[PDB]
Amino acid sequence: MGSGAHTADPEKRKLIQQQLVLLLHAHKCQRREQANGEVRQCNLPHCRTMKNVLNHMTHCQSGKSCQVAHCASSRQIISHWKNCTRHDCPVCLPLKNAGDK
Amino acid sequence: GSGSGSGSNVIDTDFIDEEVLMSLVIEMGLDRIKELPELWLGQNEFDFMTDF
Ligand SMILES: [Zn+2]
Ligand SMILES: [Zn+2]
Ligand SMILES: [Zn+2]
Repeated sequence: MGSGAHTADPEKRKLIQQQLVLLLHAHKCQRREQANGEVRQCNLPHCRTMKNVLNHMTHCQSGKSCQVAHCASSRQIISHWKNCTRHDCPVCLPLKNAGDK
Repeated sequence: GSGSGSGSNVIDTDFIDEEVLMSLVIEMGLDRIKELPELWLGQNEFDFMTDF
């Protein structure tokens, strides 16, 4: 497998916001199929990975203790975005605005 | 009576449109990624994502 990056890099925070989008889309993208029983072709194939994560998160019983691929990240990430509120948080706030760009 | 403390990844994106972020995905290049970087508690100014 290979190890040597459990803390990741600082640029990850930046990727967190971007990733959140892939995890954000993948979220409603993964619920649009299971909530209708059928699935439809998606524009960006990048959501695929997340679909395997969001699905794994269902099999993920450790969540914050799991380290499967992005599991801990998808759980840790969505976590921040879930508990995060107010303050100098340019993640959920702006993404919640969508006023311009 | 039916209390509740947490559901399952509620997130604040249940109001967002999958079309909006879509345009943002192409604009940044989220739909053309070849290598998905790792996301682990790196920086110190974002340690708030612990939730421990
Ligand atoms: Zn998708
Ligand atoms: Zn897991
Ligand atoms: Zn946030």
